[PDB]
Amino acid sequence: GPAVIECWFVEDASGAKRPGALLLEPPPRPDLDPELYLSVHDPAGALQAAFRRYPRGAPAPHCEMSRFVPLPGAWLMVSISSPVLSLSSLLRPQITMATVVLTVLTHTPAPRVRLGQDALLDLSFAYMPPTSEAASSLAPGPPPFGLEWRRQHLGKGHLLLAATGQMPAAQEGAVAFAAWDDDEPWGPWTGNGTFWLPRVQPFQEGTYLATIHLPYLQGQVTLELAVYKPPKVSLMPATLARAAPGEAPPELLCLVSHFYPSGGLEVEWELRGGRSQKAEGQRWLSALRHHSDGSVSLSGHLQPPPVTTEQHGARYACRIHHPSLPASGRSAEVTLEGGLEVLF
Amino acid sequence: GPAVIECWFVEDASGKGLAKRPGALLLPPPRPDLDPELYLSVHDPAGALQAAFRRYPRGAPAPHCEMSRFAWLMVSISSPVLSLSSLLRPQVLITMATVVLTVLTHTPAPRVRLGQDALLDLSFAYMPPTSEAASSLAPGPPPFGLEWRRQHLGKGHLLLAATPMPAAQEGAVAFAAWDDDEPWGPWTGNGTFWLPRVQPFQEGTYLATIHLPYLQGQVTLELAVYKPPKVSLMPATLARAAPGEAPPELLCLVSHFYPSGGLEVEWELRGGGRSQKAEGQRWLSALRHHSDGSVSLSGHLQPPPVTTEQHGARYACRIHHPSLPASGRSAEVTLEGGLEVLF
Amino acid sequence: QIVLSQSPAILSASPGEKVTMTCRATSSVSYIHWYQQKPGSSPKPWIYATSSLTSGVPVRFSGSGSGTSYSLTISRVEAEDAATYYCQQWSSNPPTFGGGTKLEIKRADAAPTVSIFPPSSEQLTSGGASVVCFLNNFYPKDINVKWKIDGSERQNGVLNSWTDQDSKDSTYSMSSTLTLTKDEYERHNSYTCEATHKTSTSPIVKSFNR
Amino acid sequence: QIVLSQSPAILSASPGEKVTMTCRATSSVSYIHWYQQKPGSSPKPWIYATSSLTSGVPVRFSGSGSGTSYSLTISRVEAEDAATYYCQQWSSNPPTFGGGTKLEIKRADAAPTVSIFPPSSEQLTSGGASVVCFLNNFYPKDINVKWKIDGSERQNGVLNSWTDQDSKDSTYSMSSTLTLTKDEYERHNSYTCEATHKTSTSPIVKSFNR
Amino acid sequence: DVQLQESGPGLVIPSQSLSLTCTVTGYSITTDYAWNWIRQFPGNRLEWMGYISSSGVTVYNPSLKSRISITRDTSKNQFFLQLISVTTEDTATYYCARRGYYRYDSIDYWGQGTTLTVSSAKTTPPSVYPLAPGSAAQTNSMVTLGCLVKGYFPEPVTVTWNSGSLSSGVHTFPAVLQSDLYTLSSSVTVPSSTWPSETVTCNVAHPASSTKVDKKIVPRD
Amino acid sequence: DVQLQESGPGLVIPSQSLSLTCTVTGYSITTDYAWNWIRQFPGNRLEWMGYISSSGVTVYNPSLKSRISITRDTSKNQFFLQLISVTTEDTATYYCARRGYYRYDSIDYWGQGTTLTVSSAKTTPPSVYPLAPGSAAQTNSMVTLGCLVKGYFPEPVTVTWNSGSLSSGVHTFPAVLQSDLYTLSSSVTVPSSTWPSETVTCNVAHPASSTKVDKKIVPRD
Ligand SMILES: *[C@@H]1O[C@H](CO)[C@@H](O)[C@H](O)[C@H]1NC(C)=O
Ligand SMILES: *[C@@H]1O[C@H](CO)[C@@H](O)[C@H](O)[C@H]1NC(C)=O
Repeated sequence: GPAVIECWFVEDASGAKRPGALLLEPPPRPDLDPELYLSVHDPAGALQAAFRRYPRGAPAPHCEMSRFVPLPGAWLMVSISSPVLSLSSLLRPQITMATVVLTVLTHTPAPRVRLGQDALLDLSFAYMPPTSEAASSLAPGPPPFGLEWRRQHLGKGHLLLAATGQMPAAQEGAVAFAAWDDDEPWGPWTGNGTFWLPRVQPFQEGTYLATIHLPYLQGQVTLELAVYKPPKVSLMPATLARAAPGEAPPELLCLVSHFYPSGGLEVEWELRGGRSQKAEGQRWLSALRHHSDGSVSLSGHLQPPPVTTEQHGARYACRIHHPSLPASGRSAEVTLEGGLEVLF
Repeated sequence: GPAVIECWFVEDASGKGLAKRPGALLLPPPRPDLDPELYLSVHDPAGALQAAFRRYPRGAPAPHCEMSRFAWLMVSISSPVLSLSSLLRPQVLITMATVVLTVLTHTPAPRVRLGQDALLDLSFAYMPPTSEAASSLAPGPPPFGLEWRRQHLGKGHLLLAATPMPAAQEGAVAFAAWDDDEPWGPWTGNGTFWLPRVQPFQEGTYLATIHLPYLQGQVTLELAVYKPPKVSLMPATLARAAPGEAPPELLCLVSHFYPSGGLEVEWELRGGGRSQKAEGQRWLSALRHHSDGSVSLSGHLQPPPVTTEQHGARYACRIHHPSLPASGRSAEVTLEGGLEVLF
Repeated sequence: QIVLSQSPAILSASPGEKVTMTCRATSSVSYIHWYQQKPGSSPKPWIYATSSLTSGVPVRFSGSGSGTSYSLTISRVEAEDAATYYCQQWSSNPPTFGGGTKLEIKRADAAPTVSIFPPSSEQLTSGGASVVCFLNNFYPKDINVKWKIDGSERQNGVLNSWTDQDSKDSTYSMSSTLTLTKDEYERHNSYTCEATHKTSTSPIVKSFNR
Repeated sequence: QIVLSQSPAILSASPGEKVTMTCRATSSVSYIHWYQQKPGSSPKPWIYATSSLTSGVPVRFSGSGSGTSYSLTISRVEAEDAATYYCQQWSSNPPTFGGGTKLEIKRADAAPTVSIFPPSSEQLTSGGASVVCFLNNFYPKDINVKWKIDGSERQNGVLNSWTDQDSKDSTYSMSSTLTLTKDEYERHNSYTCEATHKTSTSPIVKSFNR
Repeated sequence: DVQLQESGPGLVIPSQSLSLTCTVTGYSITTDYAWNWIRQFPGNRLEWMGYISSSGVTVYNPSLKSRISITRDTSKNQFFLQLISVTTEDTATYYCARRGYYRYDSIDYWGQGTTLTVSSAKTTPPSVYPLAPGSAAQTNSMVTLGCLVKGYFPEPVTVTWNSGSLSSGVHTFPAVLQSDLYTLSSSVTVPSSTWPSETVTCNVAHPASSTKVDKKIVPRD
Repeated sequence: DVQLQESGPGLVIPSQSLSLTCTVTGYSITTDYAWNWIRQFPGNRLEWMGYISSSGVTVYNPSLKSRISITRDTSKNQFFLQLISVTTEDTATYYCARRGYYRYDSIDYWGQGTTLTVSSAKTTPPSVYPLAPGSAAQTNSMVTLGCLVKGYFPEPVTVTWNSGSLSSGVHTFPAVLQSDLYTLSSSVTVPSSTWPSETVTCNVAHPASSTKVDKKIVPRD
C-alpha cells in the first residue's frame, strides 16, 4: 500500500482544521509544520499491516486527528475511515516522531446480512504498554479489557452486548466474543473481538459503535450494517370479486412478496413468443404493504391488448430489478394456454 | 503418633473462670464421659492436622488441646514440638466436622544464640468451600497476607508482612508462597520469618497471622536469646584503699552473657584431696551492660593464707547458668611460683 | 499447557496376564484420573485420585504414581477389558488428556463364517444393485477379500468395513460390499466373495444370478 | 512451564561447514533468543528476537523459526565459534532455557607435546610428592596416560583433567598428576610418563630420581 | 441418578454457528459441580472446551476463548454450548460432563454424546434394503441375515433388530463414504428353525433428516 | 559502558542463608529494565530465579517463591539475592542480568559469575609448589614450566603468569576434588633462551582464604 497518509487535525473544542501528514532522511514536503506531520512507529504491527494488506491501487482513505485526554505527555487520536477498513489509533510523541499505543481495526465496515440470518461483526486490536505498566506489575501479562457494542438509533445510543465480575447486558440475543491472542507476560498484545447477532431483522440495521475499554484508554470503531432480501415474484391474471369476464379489461398482476430494501424496485413487462418484445398496454404499480417481518410487498398491474391468434403459445412475463438481485433480475411468466379466452 | 486426641472444650462469657468439659478428636469407639456434641470425627482434606500427628514423635506425651467457639470450632493444640491452630465447620451420635484452615509451627519456642539469625518457620493449609470455586473465573489459590508481630505491653509491633512488603523492620524478611497454584482442591503453603543478628531487645512473643478472605489464622512463638559467658580467674585487689591493707582476694570474671538471672558463682579448692569448696568472704559485683545487650560480672573470694600443704593445689570458680551445660564452666589459677607468695 | 503422554499406545495380552500402561506428565501433577472408553460410547470414569476405583470397576484394576509419572495396572486381563484408556489431569488452566492406550486382546486363531447376499427387490426398483458379503468372527485381524467375476478381481466400485473387537468373542468381523449398476448387474452371472486368512487357503462362497 | 529442547547434544563440524542447530518448544512462543557460552565465561547474548543479531555477532550467524520450532544456523563454522549455545524463551511465568548444544570443531589430528615435572623441593618438606605430566595441544581428544613407576604400572593415585578446547588451535590439553606420599616415594627411582594417541604410538618422557 | 443428555442438530454449514444443549436430570445445575463441554475428534483426541460454574462464571480453554460461549437455563436445568464460525476442523463428538471443584474430583458423569459434522452436505434420508440368502444356498442349522443402509449423510444412524429383542449375534459395521453419502450394513445370526416363522425385522432410525423405517426380511424365491 | 558485577561469599554452610549482591555501573536500576538472578548448576543447566523491577516490584520463580528474596539499594545502585535455608543442591555459579519489558527483548547484559559452594566446608589455604624441568632434560628450543596449586577448599583460585604479561602458551587445567580438597595445575611455555633470563613467576590467589602468593620458578640444584 501507501507509505504516506494525508490527513487533517481538528480541534474538538471549537466555536478549525489544519493539514497534516502521517509517515508509516524522509520525504520532506515543507507544507506542514512539525506538530501535525507525524512519523509513526507501530511496534505492535497492527497499523503497518493494515496498509500492507491494503488493496493495490485503492483510493486514499479519509482520516482525522484529535487531542485525546485520558480520563476514568500529549496524545493524538487518529481515526481512519474507508470502504476497505475502519481504524482508530492512539499515538504518543516524545517531522515529529510518535509511537502507537492502542489500535482498533475492522476490515468489514459495511457488512451486508440477509434477512433472517446471523450477522457476524469482526474487529481486532493491539496494545503496546509503557514500561511503567510492566515495571509496576506483579506477575505481568495482558491487561483486562472491556468490549462494548452499541447501535445508534439516529439520536440515541443502545447497548447490545458487552464482554465482561458480572455487569453486562445482553439484548436481542446478541453475544460478544473477545480474547487476546496469547497470555505472554511481555511485549505488545493483539486480540480478536467479534459480535454475533441472531436472525437479523431490518430494525437492527444502521451504525454500530464498538468500544474497547483499556484501564485508562478508549478505542472506538464504526460499522454500517445493511440488510437485504430478494423478493418472491408471481404472475396471475383476472380481476375483481364477483365480476363477469370482460366487464373489466383483462388484467395481469405481478405480485412481489417479502423483500426488504423497499427501494429501486423496477417492474417490467415483456412478451416472449417470433423472438421477444417489450409488452404493450397500460401499466402501473400498487402501493407498498408494510409487513411485520420488516419486508414489504407490491403489485404491478398490466392491461394488455386483446390476445391475437399470432400470440398463441406466447407468454407474458414480468421482469424485476432490485439491489437485492443480480443484474439479470427475477422473472415470472404466464403462458397463453387454455387461459387466453379470458384476455380475448 | 497418637490415633485419638483428648481435649477440653472451654467456655468464657460468664467471667467466673474458664468452664470446661471433656472432649476428644477422632482422626468409632463409644465415649460416654464425653457429650456427643464434643466428640468430633474430624475430616481433614488438606491433611495438615492429620499429618502433624502421623509424623508425631513416637512415645511422645499427649499434647494439650482445647476447642473454643470461633458453630465454628477452633482447635488449639500446644506442645514443645508443635503449636497448631485449626478451624472446624459442622454440618452413639458423633458430630461430624471438617477442617477448613490449619496454621501450624514446629518451632514454638525457638532458642537463638545472640548475634545469629533466627528462622521462624510455619505452614498452613486451606480447604475452600464450593462457593469460592464456583465464583472464580480463572480459578486458583487465593491471595493471602502473612503478617509478623512481636508482642509486648505498649503497642502492637508489625515487623514484616507478605506483599498484598510494606513493612520490613529491623532488617527482617518475610517468605510465603503456596505449594502450587493448581485451580482446584485444598492448597498448602509455607511461611518463614528471618531475623538477622538477633539482639536481646528482639526477645518476646511473636504472633503470625494468615490473612485469607474472610478467614483468620494465628500461632504464637516464644523467641529466647542466650549467650554462654566466658570464664576466667586471676588475682586482683581494691583500688581506692590503703597500700597493702586489703587482703589478696581472687577475681572470677564472667564475660559477655545475656540472661542476667540464674547465674551463680561458686568456689572450690582442687588438690583430704581435691573436693574442697573454698572458704572465706565472697561477694558479687554489679552487671556491666554492653552495647549488644549482654552483661558481664566479677566474682571475688578472699581465701585464707595458703599453707605449705595446699602447695600444688589450685583455686577455681565454677559458673552455672541456664545457657550452660549441667557441669557449667570452670576456670582455675595455680598456686605455684609467684602465686604462692601472693596468697 | 501440561502435556500427557501414554507409552504403550497399543498393548496385546492373553486373558490372564498382568499388564501396565503409563502416563507421564510434563510437569508435576497432584492427581491423574483414568477413563475407559469402548468404541461408540462415552468414556467411563474408571479411577479418580490416582488410585481410587470408581464404583462398579472390578478390583483387578489399580492405579499408582506420583508427581510426574503415573500408571494403571490390570492384575489379570479380561476379554471385557478390550478398550482404550485415557489419563487426564487438571493441575493447569486447560485440563488435558493423553493420546490413549488401546488394550488389544490376544486369542486363539479362528476362521471366519462367510455369507453372501443378492441385491434386494426394493434396490433394483431404484436403479442400483449392491451385493454384500459378511465375514464374521475371526481373530487374525488381517484379511483380504477379492471379488472375482469369472476370474478377474473387479475393483473401482467396492468398499469394506471392520469391527473393532468383540468384548466376549475377542474377535473381529468384516463386511465387503460391491456396488454395481443395474445395466452391469444383470449382464453377468457369477458373483464370488473370496477370502484370505491365516487358517486355510481358498475358502470361497458364491451366488448365481440365474 | 514451557520446556525447550535442543536437537543434538553435541554438533561436530569442520571449519568452513554450514551446520544448523534447532530448538523445539512444548508450547507456542513468540520469540526465541540464543546465547553463546564459552567455558569459564558468561553466557553472551548472541541472537535476540529469533532472527536479529546482537551488536558484535559475526554476520555468518542467523536464526529462524516460528511457533514451536526454531533454529540457529552458521553459514561457515570457524574455530572461534567453538562454544555451547542455549535457546531461551519468556512466554510463560518462568522463562526457561534449553539444555544446550556444544559445537565441537573437527580438525586435523595433531600430536601432543609431553612434559614431565618432578616433585617440588618445598613439597617434600611437607610430607608429600606429586609428579606432574602435561599433554599439550592435541585435537583427537581421546588420549591415554600410562604411569610407569620404575617398571610396573601405577593404577592407583592418578588424577587428571582436560581443557574444553581452544578458540584458536581447536586442540585440547591434558594434565595427569600422579600423587604419592613422601614415605612411599623414595623407595623407587625411575618415573616414566607414557602417552598413547591416534597420531603415532608411544611418546615417553621420564625422570631419574636425582 | 444425575444423567446428562446432549441435544444437537448433527450438521452445520461452514462459517455458521452451532448450538448444542445439555439437559441434566436428577440434579440441579445450580447447587454444585462445574458443568463442562468436551469433544473428541476423529482419531480419538479429547479436548476440554469450557464450563459454566453452577453460579454463572464461564471458564474457557485459552485456544477457544475468541470463539466459544457457554450459557445455562436455570428454569429448565439446561446449559448450552455455542461455537462461532466453525470449520472442517470442528467436526467431532461433543460431550457435556460434570466435574467437582476439588483436585481429587474427576469428571464423574458424562453424556451420551452427539455426533456433529461440518460440510456443504444437503442431508438425505437413507434407503434401507433387506438382505436374504440365495434360494440355492447350502443349509446350515444357523442362518445369518442383515439389512443394508445407504443413501444418507448427516452423521449417525442406529440399527435395532426386533426393536431390541435380538441382541446377541448382532454385528453392525461402521459406515463408509462414497461421495457425499454414508453407507453401512448390519448383520444378525439366528437359528434356522426360528426363521421364516416369526418376524426378524430390521428397524432403522436416522435423526437430522428425521426418519425411522422398518424392513422385514422374507423371500428370495 | 554498562556492566554488572556479582559479589559475595563463595561458601555457605548448609541450612544457613546466602546473600549475593550485584553492582551495576553505567546505568541506574531505577530508569528501565528488569534486574534478574540466573544460576547455572553443575551440568550447565540454567535456571531463572527472579527479578526486581525498576519500581521495586518483585517477581519470582514459582519453585523458589517460598525461599527467595530479591531486594535493592538505589543509593549504591545495587540489588541483592537472598536464598534462605540453602542445601547442597544450591551449589552453582550465580549470574545477575538485565532484560527489558517486551517479548522481543533478550537478556542483553550479564555478570561475570560467582561460584557458590554449600557443605560443612572447613576452608583451607592452598599450597603452591613450583614445577621445574628435570636435571636430565634435553632442553630443546621450547621450555615448558608450570606450578601446582594443591590443598584448598572453596573451588575458585585463579592463576596467572607474570600477572597477565605471560598470556599465550598458558594452560590452566580444571581442579579435581579429592576427599574434601581441590587441586589443579597450570602450564606455561617460553623459549629456552628466555627462562634463565628474566623472571617466570606463578601468581595464585584464593579469595575465600584471603591469600595472594607468588612463586618464582627456579631451576633445580
Ligand atoms: C483471530 O485470531 C486468529 C488467530 O489468532 C487469526 O488467525 C484471525 O485472523 C483473527 N481474526 C481476525 C478477524 O483477524
Ligand atoms: C514447605 O515446607 C515443607 C516442610 O518439610 C517442605 O517439605 C516443602 O518442600 C516446602 N514447600 C516448598 C514449596 O518448598
